[PDB]
Amino acid sequence: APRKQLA
Amino acid sequence: GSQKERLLDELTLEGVARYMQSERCRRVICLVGAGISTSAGIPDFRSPSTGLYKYEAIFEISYFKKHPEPFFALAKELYPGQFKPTICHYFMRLLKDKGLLLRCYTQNIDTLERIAGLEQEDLVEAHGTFYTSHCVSASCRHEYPLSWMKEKIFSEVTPKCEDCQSLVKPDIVFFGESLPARFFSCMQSDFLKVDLLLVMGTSLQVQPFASLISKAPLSTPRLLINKEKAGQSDPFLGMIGGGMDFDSKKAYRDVAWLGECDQGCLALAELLGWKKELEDLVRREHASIDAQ
Ligand SMILES: NC(=O)c1ccc[n+]([C@@H]2O[C@H](COP(=O)([O-])OP(=O)(O)OC[C@H]3O[C@@H](n4cnc5c(N)ncnc54)[C@H](O)[C@@H]3O)[C@@H](O)[C@H]2O)c1
Ligand SMILES: *C(=O)CCCCCCCCCCCCC
Ligand SMILES: [Zn+2]
Repeated sequence: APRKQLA
Repeated sequence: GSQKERLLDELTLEGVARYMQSERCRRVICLVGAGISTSAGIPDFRSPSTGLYKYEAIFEISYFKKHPEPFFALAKELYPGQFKPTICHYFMRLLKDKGLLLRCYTQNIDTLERIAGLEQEDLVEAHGTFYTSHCVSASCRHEYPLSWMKEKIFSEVTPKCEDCQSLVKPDIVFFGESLPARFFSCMQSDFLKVDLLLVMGTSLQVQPFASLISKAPLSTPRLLINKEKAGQSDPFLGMIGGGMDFDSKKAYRDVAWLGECDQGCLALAELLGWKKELEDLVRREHASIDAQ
């Protein structure tokens, strides 16, 4: 369960 | 099963339309991003001409934490005069109405999917939404609808809760923040039983939402309607988990339609003998919005 982020 | 095996008679729009006609294809998931709202006059990010072009930090949470006035200004600027869903929203509606949509998972916060008549049940707004807004104060969390929030964002007053005067924030997920619990729950159940992944208007750069495509079963066809190929494994990161392969000799189930999603969906609709139904819905619902 990560948090919103760019990639 | 993790056996990779080819269900599309060929890797094209017609192959997918045939697949959709088949009995094997009962449950469809859409994944959508800003591409499907661009034509409703709402900019995306990665588009060269509009997006991240006076004020990336205006959606990181800590920057919003320190200084929230920049965000509320942007949202007055981008805040559309009228909310007409696109042809591609309405295509999703058709899927609902024919009982083909298991779920639409969406990165968009514009609420258009609801305006097109997707229901809360149909919808994982994985990045939240402007539809609802809450006080940030734990002891309050008073809820507000989009009319109250607009009056503030257009008045140019920073929205403050009427009961306790904390900052009243729209229920979006900022960068940094965690996605809703419902996203993971729906993800656990949905991806067991999906027959077709329909991917529209997303670069698939934003995690964890991007990784959804690898949660599909390996023999689930995946159609991408987009301006650019997206989701291919990067040559370098892969070096060190179920990415898009449209072109190689190992390609077996992924298909790319490159163009506007309105044309793409309009094409697909046509193969399925839905074009008249789509034309009528879009024309009928816009008219109704025009008469509101
Ligand atoms: N409408 C919105 O709600 C909105 C708008 C901007 C950004 N965002 C947020 O920013 C992030 C950006 O994610 P994203 O991948 O959706 O946007 P993005 O800008 O990162 O990528 C959009 C993709 O859609 C394509 N595209 C744009 N218009 C198109 C069209 N008409 N037809 C076909 N393809 C089109 C672009 O080429 C690109 O591949 C998300 O987390 C999202 O929540 C949301
Ligand atoms: C995660 O990606 C959240 C992105 C923040 C929202 C982007 C800006 C879109 C605002 C459009 C105008 C208002 C829509 C009701
Ligand atoms: Zn409050």
